[PDB]
Amino acid sequence: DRVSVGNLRIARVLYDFVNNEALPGTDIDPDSFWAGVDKVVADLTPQNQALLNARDELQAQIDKWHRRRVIEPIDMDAYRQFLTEIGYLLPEPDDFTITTSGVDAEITTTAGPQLVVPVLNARFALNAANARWGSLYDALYGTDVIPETDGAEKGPTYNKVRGDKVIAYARKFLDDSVPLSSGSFGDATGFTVQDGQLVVALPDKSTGLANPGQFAGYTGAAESPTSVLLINHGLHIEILIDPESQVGTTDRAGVKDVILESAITTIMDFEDSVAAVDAADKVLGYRNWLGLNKGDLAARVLNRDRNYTAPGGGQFTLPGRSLMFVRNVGHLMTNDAIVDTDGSEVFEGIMDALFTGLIAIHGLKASGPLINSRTGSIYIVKPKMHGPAEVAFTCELFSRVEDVLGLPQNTMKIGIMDEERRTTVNLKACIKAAADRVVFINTGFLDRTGDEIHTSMEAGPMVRKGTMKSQPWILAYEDHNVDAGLAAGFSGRAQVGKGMWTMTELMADMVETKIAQPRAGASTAWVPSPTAATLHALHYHQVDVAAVQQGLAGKRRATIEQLLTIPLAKELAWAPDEIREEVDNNCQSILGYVVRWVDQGVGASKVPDIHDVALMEDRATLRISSQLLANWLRHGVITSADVRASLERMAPLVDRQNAGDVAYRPMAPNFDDSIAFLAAQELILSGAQQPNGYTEPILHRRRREFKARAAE
Ligand SMILES: O=C(O)/C(O)=C/C(=O)c1cccc(O)c1Br
Ligand SMILES: [Mg+2]
Ligand SMILES: [Mg+2]
Ligand SMILES: [Mg+2]
Ligand SMILES: [Mg+2]
Repeated sequence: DRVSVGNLRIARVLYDFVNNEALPGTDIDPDSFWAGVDKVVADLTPQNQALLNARDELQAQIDKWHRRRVIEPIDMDAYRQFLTEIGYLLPEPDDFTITTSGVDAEITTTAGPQLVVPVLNARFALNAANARWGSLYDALYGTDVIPETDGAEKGPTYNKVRGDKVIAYARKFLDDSVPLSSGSFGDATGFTVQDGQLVVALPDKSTGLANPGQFAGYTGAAESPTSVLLINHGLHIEILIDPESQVGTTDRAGVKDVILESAITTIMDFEDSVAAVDAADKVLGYRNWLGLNKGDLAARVLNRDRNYTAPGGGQFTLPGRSLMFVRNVGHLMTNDAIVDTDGSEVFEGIMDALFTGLIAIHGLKASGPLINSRTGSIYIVKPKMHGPAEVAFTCELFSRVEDVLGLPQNTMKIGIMDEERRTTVNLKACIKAAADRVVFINTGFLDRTGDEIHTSMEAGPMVRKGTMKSQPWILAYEDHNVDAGLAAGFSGRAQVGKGMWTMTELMADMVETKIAQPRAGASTAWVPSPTAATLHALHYHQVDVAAVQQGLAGKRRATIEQLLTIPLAKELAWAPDEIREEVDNNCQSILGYVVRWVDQGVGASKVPDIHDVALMEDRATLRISSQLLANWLRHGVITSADVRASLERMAPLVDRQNAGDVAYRPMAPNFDDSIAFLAAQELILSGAQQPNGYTEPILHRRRREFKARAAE
């Protein structure tokens, strides 16, 4: 079952995959590759373990500090000086500008949605890569952005009252984004190109654009184009003109659809949205990443570039696919896909850098044309780092991998998640540690909330999970991230990103509220579906992010004291029914997510909460819920009987929600026989003892336990 290379014992399925699938076409010699793996693992594992031990030592000191605190209001001056003494809060370096070069325009310049998808799901990954262009009509008709009120309800058949509202919404979008010199797109009867500029026919007169430079191109004949291509805030809009179509036949100008450039970049996720606990799982993911980079992943295939005629009459093309990042796992976990001679598992983050890096070489070379970075970069998101020494380690790991792969130094770029408190409070130093590799920072606010709870676990009971979004610490955290990014010269060089919209069915709400993120100067933010990407694209047409960033330059809007404000609840805060609701809600969301993780290896699941809101769950939202209940149990807000009773009460409700689903095995009534139930319980009752409250140690162990049982 294993292959010996030096000190390593490689699972045969991984050895075969790399030799037969990943290496051919890279001109890397297999024996040299595997010797490189052995040397990188041997050389870098000590520092990897040392960093993990440092996390544990720091947390132990903070725990003890809070237990020895007498004064009720935390003396913030004493707290801050303590974090400085133990090396948690480090000195801020002098101002600098990042030097990362060779980065694609989608990252340096284009503000727009960033889509995250589990790499183990080939169909979702394909749809994500293809989500660079998406139908606004479909996004509006298929979601609640257009209310299902007055005869506008969806049904088995196309509803023209609803379709007309879709059309009107899109016409107002055009008026607001590419305004006519006079009149409205709602009254357009036709489009032509005359002397290289767009002419819109109105019933009374004709008109051009208020800014004719927004006219980017067209398809078909200039006198009766089959489509018109507009650009606004660097994002493209395509009006499809087809009077013979069913929609276009009813349209006053024969418009069939409005196509939005949507998911500019996509993150193919190996981390919190997938369940991969052994070599077999990792190979499934690596193979999908390989198919994406070679261009031949198919279930349904990857799109080619798009051909246009320039306003002046020449030819040009536009990228048809989303520019792909890969999210590697972070520094914590090992995986038995490789073990050493003594049987120790190899760090999974090290493996991901080698193998996803190797596979990404295919995306730098011809498919027809090369799939991904035309400028020669490989884009890796590195999650869950704690402070600048951990960022420096990632950079050293990437350097060593580049040597093994024979790639130019600094080929492998890094998207830094700002999703751990020791990174937040040292963010300037963290960016500087990666100043020649960094291509984004992003506030992973869900992980950051989990780390907020775990770090101050001993200080007292935290506010309810739903209250966290309005706490001083998180508002400071979001502003601080933008400030540090802009201060490091990110405008025009690297993305400043914000976090995930999880309410998959509440697209009217997303359109209403997620505009806050580009208004806050973020040049990208996360969505979980191609449809959400198309709708979030609307916000970048309304908000001039480049303008917003220029206005924000130089501002210092968060103090260290605000960043360090612990989200403690006030005494007497909750009635029994409020406590009960928090416990039930958290138990339901935990059980709903964990049961499909452990029994079916699904790392991202839509789970209705106690208010029947469909939430896209992954490990970070699980980290919050389990840590909050662990915190409430730790400080006596709830008893161990309360937790067990809530889990038992919500488990059959999860069983019912899954009912069919044929691979689903119920948790109730024999709770002590359900590995999934016991994993959910363990995440709560052992939550305080998990490193930084991470969920992977328990999830991976319980999933492997489930697989072992299904094997015998
Ligand atoms: O805020 C973080 O810590 C972060 O990393 C976000 C996620 O990973 C996430 C959360 C929910 C659904 C989903 O698809 C994803 Br990708
Ligand atoms: Mg302890
Ligand atoms: Mg995260
Ligand atoms: Mg509260
Ligand atoms: Mg504008």
